[PDB]
Amino acid sequence: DVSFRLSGADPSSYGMFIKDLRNALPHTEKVYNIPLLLPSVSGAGRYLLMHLFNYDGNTITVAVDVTNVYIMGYLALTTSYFFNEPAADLASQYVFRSARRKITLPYSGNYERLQIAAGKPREKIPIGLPALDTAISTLLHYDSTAAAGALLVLIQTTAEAARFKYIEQQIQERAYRDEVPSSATISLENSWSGLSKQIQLAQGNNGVFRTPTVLVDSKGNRVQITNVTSNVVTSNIQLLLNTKNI
Ligand SMILES: *[C@@H]1O[C@H](CO)[C@@H](O[C@@H]2O[C@H](CO)[C@@H](O)[C@H](O)[C@H]2NC(C)=O)[C@H](O)[C@H]1NC(C)=O
Ligand SMILES: OC[C@H]1O[C@H](O[C@H]2[C@H](O)[C@@H](O)[C@@H](O)O[C@@H]2CO)[C@H](O)[C@@H](O)[C@@H]1O
Repeated sequence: DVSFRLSGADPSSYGMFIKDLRNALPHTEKVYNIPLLLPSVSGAGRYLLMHLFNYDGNTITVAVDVTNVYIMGYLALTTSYFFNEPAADLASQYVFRSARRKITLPYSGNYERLQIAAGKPREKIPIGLPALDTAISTLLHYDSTAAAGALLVLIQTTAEAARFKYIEQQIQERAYRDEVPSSATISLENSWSGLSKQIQLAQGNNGVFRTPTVLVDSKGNRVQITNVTSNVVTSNIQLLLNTKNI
């Protein structure tokens, strides 16, 4: 398991959490020095439990699929909650079985579906450590509309930060003040699967992407990523989605 406590949290402690999260994901291979997530894992070992505590010390446990860093569901007190999707229903066979009741959320874990449930796109939802505190608090008691926004915050401040050093740094900058994600942040989230695939295809193509990936940079300028010498590959991305899952 991995844990993170919002009480006393600072950029350093958050960074240790994201480091713990990355280190909890198994891999047998690195591709261009980036850990390659496994094609699959059988049984309960597929799921990592993240223990998150809000500033008041209240907690939720979030189940994460270690092959793709997808959040499946979470436990709040004696109630478990899962996305309305086959992969999450499968997870519910392994985690939080001792919950007194299980609620299936009225949406899948998809960014488009969550944004629809929340009533707003990611572009408009502030993220940061305070936002994460709020998200944990929101999830403690069922409210599906509020939860959709909370989950948009949670996915970005945990999974996405684990996947991209730039996102981790963006959250550290928001340790004491929330701010909506940069367009670069949204671009990277949207491109993780694409990037993971192209980095793997580069292996037998002399480091060259079979298909360029279009990204928005820090200055808000759209760039083409064509090979593994790009900063996005050498510094930023931290985990690769296995092509067997793409
Ligand atoms: C590999 O990717 C790098 C980008 O990081 C490409 O280099 C850039 O391309 C042009 C000049 O060729 C310039 O606009 C950029 O300033 C370059 N940046 C750097 C860091 O050199 C490079 O062209 C790509 N190589 C291949 C084989 O396509
Ligand atoms: O967990 C956040 C993650 O959600 C998305 O993945 C979904 C996917 O759409 C479903 O097919 C299934 O695998 O469940 C996942 C949700 O748990 C995206 O990958 C992305 O929006 C985001 O990182």
